[PDB]
Amino acid sequence: AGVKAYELRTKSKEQLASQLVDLKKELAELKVQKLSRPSLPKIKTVRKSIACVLTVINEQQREAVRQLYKGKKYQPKDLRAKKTRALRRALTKFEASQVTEKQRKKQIAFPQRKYAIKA
Amino acid sequence: GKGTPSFGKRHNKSHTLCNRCGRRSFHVQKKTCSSCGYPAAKTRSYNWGAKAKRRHTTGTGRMRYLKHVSRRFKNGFQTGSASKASA
Amino acid sequence: AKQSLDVSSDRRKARKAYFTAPSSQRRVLLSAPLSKELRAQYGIKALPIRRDDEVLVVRGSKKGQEGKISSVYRLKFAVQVDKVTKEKVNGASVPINLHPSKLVITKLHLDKDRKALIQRKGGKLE
Amino acid sequence: MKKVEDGNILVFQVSMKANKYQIKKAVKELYEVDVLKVNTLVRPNGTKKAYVRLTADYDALDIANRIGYI
Amino acid sequence: EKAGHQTSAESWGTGRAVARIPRVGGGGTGRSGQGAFGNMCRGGRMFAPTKTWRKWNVKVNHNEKRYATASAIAATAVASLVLARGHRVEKIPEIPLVVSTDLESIQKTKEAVAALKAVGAHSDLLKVLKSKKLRAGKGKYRNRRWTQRRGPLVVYAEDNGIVKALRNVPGVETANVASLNLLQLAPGAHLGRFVIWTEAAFTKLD
Amino acid sequence: AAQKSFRIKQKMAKAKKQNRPLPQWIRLRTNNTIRYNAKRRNWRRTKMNI
RNA sequence: AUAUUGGCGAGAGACCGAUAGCGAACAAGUACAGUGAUGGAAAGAUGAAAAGAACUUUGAAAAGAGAGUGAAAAAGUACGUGAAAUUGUUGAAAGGGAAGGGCAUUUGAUCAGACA
RNA sequence: CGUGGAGGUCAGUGACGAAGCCUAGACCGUAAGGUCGGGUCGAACGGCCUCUAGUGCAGAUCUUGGUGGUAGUAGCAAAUAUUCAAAUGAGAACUUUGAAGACUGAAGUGGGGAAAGGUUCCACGUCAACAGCAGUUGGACGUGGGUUAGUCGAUCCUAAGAGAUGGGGAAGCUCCGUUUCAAAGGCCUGAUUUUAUGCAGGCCACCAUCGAAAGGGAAUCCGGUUAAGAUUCCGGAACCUGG
RNA sequence: AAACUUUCAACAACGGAUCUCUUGGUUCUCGCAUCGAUGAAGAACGCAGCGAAAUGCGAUACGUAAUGUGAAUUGCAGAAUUCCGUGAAUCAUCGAAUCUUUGAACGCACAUUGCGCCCCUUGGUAUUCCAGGGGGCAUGCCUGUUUGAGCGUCAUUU
Ligand SMILES: [Mg+2]
Ligand SMILES: [Mg+2]
Ligand SMILES: [Mg+2]
Ligand SMILES: [Mg+2]
Ligand SMILES: [Mg+2]
Ligand SMILES: [Mg+2]
Ligand SMILES: [Mg+2]
Ligand SMILES: [Mg+2]
Ligand SMILES: [Mg+2]
Ligand SMILES: [Mg+2]
Ligand SMILES: [Mg+2]
Ligand SMILES: [Mg+2]
Ligand SMILES: [Mg+2]
Ligand SMILES: [Mg+2]
Ligand SMILES: [Mg+2]
Ligand SMILES: [Mg+2]
Ligand SMILES: [Mg+2]
Ligand SMILES: [Mg+2]
Ligand SMILES: [Mg+2]
Ligand SMILES: [Mg+2]
Ligand SMILES: [Mg+2]
Ligand SMILES: [Mg+2]
Ligand SMILES: [Mg+2]
Ligand SMILES: [Mg+2]
Ligand SMILES: [Mg+2]
Ligand SMILES: [Mg+2]
Ligand SMILES: [Mg+2]
Ligand SMILES: [Mg+2]
Ligand SMILES: [Mg+2]
Ligand SMILES: [Mg+2]
Ligand SMILES: [Mg+2]
Ligand SMILES: [Mg+2]
Ligand SMILES: [Mg+2]
Ligand SMILES: [Mg+2]
Ligand SMILES: [Mg+2]
Ligand SMILES: [Mg+2]
Ligand SMILES: [Mg+2]
Ligand SMILES: [Mg+2]
Ligand SMILES: [Mg+2]
Ligand SMILES: [Mg+2]
Ligand SMILES: [Mg+2]
Ligand SMILES: [Mg+2]
Ligand SMILES: [Mg+2]
Ligand SMILES: [Mg+2]
Ligand SMILES: [Mg+2]
Ligand SMILES: [Mg+2]
Ligand SMILES: [Mg+2]
Ligand SMILES: [Mg+2]
Ligand SMILES: [Mg+2]
Ligand SMILES: [Mg+2]
Ligand SMILES: [Mg+2]
Ligand SMILES: [Mg+2]
Ligand SMILES: [Mg+2]
Ligand SMILES: [Mg+2]
Ligand SMILES: [Mg+2]
Ligand SMILES: [Mg+2]
Ligand SMILES: [Mg+2]
Ligand SMILES: [Mg+2]
Ligand SMILES: [Mg+2]
Ligand SMILES: [Mg+2]
Ligand SMILES: [Mg+2]
Ligand SMILES: [Mg+2]
Ligand SMILES: [Mg+2]
Ligand SMILES: [Mg+2]
Ligand SMILES: [Mg+2]
Ligand SMILES: [Mg+2]
Ligand SMILES: [Mg+2]
Ligand SMILES: [Mg+2]
Ligand SMILES: [Mg+2]
Ligand SMILES: [Mg+2]
Ligand SMILES: [Mg+2]
Ligand SMILES: [Mg+2]
Ligand SMILES: [Mg+2]
Ligand SMILES: [Mg+2]
Ligand SMILES: [Mg+2]
Ligand SMILES: [Mg+2]
Ligand SMILES: [Mg+2]
Ligand SMILES: [Mg+2]
Ligand SMILES: [Mg+2]
Ligand SMILES: [Mg+2]
Ligand SMILES: [Mg+2]
Ligand SMILES: [Mg+2]
Ligand SMILES: [Mg+2]
Ligand SMILES: [Mg+2]
Ligand SMILES: [Mg+2]
Ligand SMILES: [Mg+2]
Ligand SMILES: [Mg+2]
Ligand SMILES: [Mg+2]
Ligand SMILES: [Mg+2]
Ligand SMILES: [Mg+2]
Ligand SMILES: [Mg+2]
Ligand SMILES: [Mg+2]
Ligand SMILES: [Mg+2]
Ligand SMILES: [Mg+2]
Ligand SMILES: [Mg+2]
Ligand SMILES: [Zn+2]
Repeated sequence: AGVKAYELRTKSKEQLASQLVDLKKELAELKVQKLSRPSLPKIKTVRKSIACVLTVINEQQREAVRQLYKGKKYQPKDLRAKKTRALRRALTKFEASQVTEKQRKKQIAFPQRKYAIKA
Repeated sequence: GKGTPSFGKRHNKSHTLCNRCGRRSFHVQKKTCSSCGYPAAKTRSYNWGAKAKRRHTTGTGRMRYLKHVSRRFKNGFQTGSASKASA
Repeated sequence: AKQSLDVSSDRRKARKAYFTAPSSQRRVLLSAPLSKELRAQYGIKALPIRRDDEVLVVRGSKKGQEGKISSVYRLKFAVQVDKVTKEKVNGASVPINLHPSKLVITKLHLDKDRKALIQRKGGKLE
Repeated sequence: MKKVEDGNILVFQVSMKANKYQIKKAVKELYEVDVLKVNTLVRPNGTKKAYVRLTADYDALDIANRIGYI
Repeated sequence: EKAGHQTSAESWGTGRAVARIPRVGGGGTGRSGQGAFGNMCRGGRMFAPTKTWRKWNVKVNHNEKRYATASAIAATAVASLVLARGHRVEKIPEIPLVVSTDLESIQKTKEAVAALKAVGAHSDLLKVLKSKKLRAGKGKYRNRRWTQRRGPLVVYAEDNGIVKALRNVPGVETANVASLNLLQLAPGAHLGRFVIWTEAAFTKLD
Repeated sequence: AAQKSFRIKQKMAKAKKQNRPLPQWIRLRTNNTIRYNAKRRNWRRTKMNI
């Protein structure tokens, strides 16, 4: 079998915690079983299952924090865009489009005109 | 006696394992690696030792993170998730 | 001749890309032509072979024989037909590996998706 | 196995990251048992062994085919 | 430029009963002690390693250049030459073989072949096609796998589809009169290409 | 060296595990080309240098 | 507009073709050496397909002899072709302190052509 | 004359056998070489006009690989020494057991350890290679098992010495200095009865840290037990440190 | 006359030339601009039903999530519920995560899996001792906040 994420996501926080325990007891048992038996590939699907459950539990807690920090100066560094270290400290579009009172006046009064040769 | 009868007395490491490069060039009494230069912040290497540099530059290891920067660049460092379609 | 600047005639590059093509790529490389009948049926020339399909070998020693494809052995660029086998001397039997460019498809296995693929190439279906 | 029969001892391979307290608490919580004392050692395959002596009220043999091995 | 030389090998000097090429140092590997650098050495640098700044192109005086192409154009008349050159032109009406300007407008391959056929190119087309061979070289390893002859060369004054209706047929080439090229007029420097001229093109010549 | 660091014991253990013949089932894999373990070490033919 | 033996992505060659070409076409900066800085190899090819030799027989076994597979075992995981040095057998010949060589003919063995 | 590669041409040769290799068989050429037959082989290749070069080997104490004669030759002769029988095994000078003869002679060929090694320990199986005769034996090969601590060590302390820090040199990699030209810190309890720890005393100015498995140092002993661990497990009897 | 030696041939050895091959190398050319304290490059040790390596990955360990495809993976075993389907795969893509011990490497050390401090929490009769779980404490520099120092210095008390 193997648990599906899209089904995990409908469960409660505490349902997921419990299925995590359930799978852990499962795994423990299987490993006893394994050392009395020529093979045990069933075991693979349950450690994969634990993976997925944790993945899902983690998703939801992150997604929780993410929103209760939405629209704030300052939110934890690991919900901040990764991007690149350079990219991260490049001037913003604002501080970059910045233009001098004097020069904005200039741009307005004498901007590159559209013209054409011919007649 | 300078030959083999004196080779019998070789039972003490001048160098052990170097935490930073694992190489067994950590000089005990000097407390510094003869290969990678640890614990100097910078990493030992020299322009007259190109074969040396080759043996250790980026790419001779996992590139656990640099691996993926290309793909990330190509998709314009996108964020969010992908949506869905059909069939 | 080639005309796009993004296509290579280079032999070496071709042979690499064949032999190291990912599984998904091999699916398409392993197409078989439809039978004369199915081609009129569906107005379509050829299809990526797929498992429970029904097939007629039309080249080589096993030319003439037919069956259900029982593996698409992608790893091997090969296809096995449940009904086309070598019986070795120790009585055991063993599949022959056949190439889909050397089969012909006589009965498709249909999906929503199979049907969708056919409509996508502008075919028609029964 | 013999230590189970004769020494009322359970042998577990255990986390390298775990100490005697943590082994004792886990065996306690995972098996309902009471622990007298816990010897440990590092195996030469780089894994850790716990010799876990149960108190005289528990019978490790019974307890070993509760967990399910023989 | 570094090949041969990625060693710190030294000569051993004389007095060791052994040739004085440099020899790789250290030990425990069997490379140790071996001839280094020299051109007679396994793994040596070659003698006079080739260099990119060799002269690859050649200047030819523009005028001498034209003298040549003119000479070549002249010889596409002269049936003996065209015959001697390969080219199956016994069954053609006349040389220079000039066909109607209507040619430049043909869009379709199959139609192009038909015209070429009618005007006399049949055997020559067949000589290509009959002549495909695997190249004897290692050339075969190197994007030069097949071989074949050279078919007719169709000159036109204005491409209205003709260059694409002919591009897929073996050995047939097309040229604009404005250009015209020595490599195509006298393949392998042998005079006498079979040239099929459109009228338009034929009179632009002057 | 009869009374060792964990670090050394750890390396030693990683070396014990690596000391086995080739797992024969590998020989039978499609396109498999490994005949034999070509990296087998022996305490009395090649020293670890730690 | 300029640079670019690094990085990512591409298209090519009158380039090399496994002692060549990068040191590395392969579990190659590996194996191995060195206290250390460093040094640093060898090594590709059964067949279309393992069809990788059931079975009998000799043998302690490895194997051999049969059989069998295969277009071919004159392809048997020592594997395409399989030179030379050097070796075994078989056949022919010579040989009183070397052998080989030149001009010439006898003898033996062998062979082309030309005749009608 | 001959080789690798390139443009042209002969609609050249070829799985009905290309190329290569072998052949005291044939033929052309003064010669470089060229041609054919037969055998082997298995996928490509050649004539002619041109283009091009990493283009021709007997030598270089040439490079790499391979191979001889030497030669079944030198040799396998230090450390006193071996012997009978049985058992096992296809096979026994060499394995196991019994017997005998000896040796090391407690300054050991005994019983343990430090450095170093790293599984060699132990069991079962077992002989292709390895142990310069052998092999049924092994430190070999295959598969497994095995190293148990409040008290034994490490950990703590300081030694020669190493080495951060305020600083001072040095283009700089970094060099100097170690309590130094530094505003260098933490304890005891009292103050709280909004309460949890702010201030009230007085001290103390000691100013890193690494550096000993033989120096310094809190505390464990006997009996039993394993194929292989034991001052570590079991039995019993203690002791130290914190709380 | 054998043997022996030598020459030639055939078959059989030894050896790996030659021929044919080529997922490699070499060189040219064109397009592009993206490592790291948001912990990089590099190291160490681990992870598979049955792996020593190479390749991949991190106790969620040859992988988790997402998306596209549309039925494999395959050496054996395997599940069997996955085949007109929120769905096979050692598939492709990749935007979400997990990411041991380390490394500029950051509580102090480090030939040690060595040794502190702070906070929240749990258990042991516990603000103080012990143990478990989580979260923290490097350096230089900038802007700012706060608490301060100096008869450096201004005013203001009565
Ligand atoms: Mg899955
Ligand atoms: Mg930020
Ligand atoms: Mg030495
Ligand atoms: Mg020293
Ligand atoms: Mg220093
Ligand atoms: Mg450092
Ligand atoms: Mg297209
Ligand atoms: Mg298609
Ligand atoms: Mg195939
Ligand atoms: Mg009992
Ligand atoms: Mg212990
Ligand atoms: Mg040079
Ligand atoms: Mg000599
Ligand atoms: Mg070279
Ligand atoms: Mg050739
Ligand atoms: Mg040709
Ligand atoms: Mg030794
Ligand atoms: Mg050595
Ligand atoms: Mg470049
Ligand atoms: Mg180009
Ligand atoms: Mg090479
Ligand atoms: Mg060459
Ligand atoms: Mg090489
Ligand atoms: Mg290859
Ligand atoms: Mg090797
Ligand atoms: Mg081959
Ligand atoms: Mg070969
Ligand atoms: Mg093959
Ligand atoms: Mg036989
Ligand atoms: Mg043959
Ligand atoms: Mg063969
Ligand atoms: Mg065989
Ligand atoms: Mg052969
Ligand atoms: Mg004779
Ligand atoms: Mg004569
Ligand atoms: Mg010539
Ligand atoms: Mg040539
Ligand atoms: Mg060449
Ligand atoms: Mg001869
Ligand atoms: Mg003749
Ligand atoms: Mg023949
Ligand atoms: Mg032939
Ligand atoms: Mg072939
Ligand atoms: Mg020429
Ligand atoms: Mg030369
Ligand atoms: Mg010569
Ligand atoms: Mg020579
Ligand atoms: Mg010579
Ligand atoms: Mg000479
Ligand atoms: Mg020579
Ligand atoms: Mg030699
Ligand atoms: Mg002998
Ligand atoms: Mg002798
Ligand atoms: Mg002697
Ligand atoms: Mg004896
Ligand atoms: Mg005596
Ligand atoms: Mg005596
Ligand atoms: Mg005495
Ligand atoms: Mg002795
Ligand atoms: Mg001992
Ligand atoms: Mg040892
Ligand atoms: Mg033993
Ligand atoms: Mg033997
Ligand atoms: Mg030995
Ligand atoms: Mg021997
Ligand atoms: Mg022997
Ligand atoms: Mg063993
Ligand atoms: Mg073992
Ligand atoms: Mg003590
Ligand atoms: Mg301690
Ligand atoms: Mg200093
Ligand atoms: Mg200390
Ligand atoms: Mg001490
Ligand atoms: Mg001491
Ligand atoms: Mg005892
Ligand atoms: Mg025991
Ligand atoms: Mg003992
Ligand atoms: Mg006791
Ligand atoms: Mg008591
Ligand atoms: Mg007390
Ligand atoms: Mg012969
Ligand atoms: Mg070759
Ligand atoms: Mg081939
Ligand atoms: Mg290339
Ligand atoms: Mg280009
Ligand atoms: Mg580096
Ligand atoms: Mg794998
Ligand atoms: Mg699997
Ligand atoms: Mg979907
Ligand atoms: Mg994938
Ligand atoms: Mg985790
Ligand atoms: Mg630090
Ligand atoms: Mg730590
Ligand atoms: Mg913590
Ligand atoms: Mg400030
Ligand atoms: Zn280092």
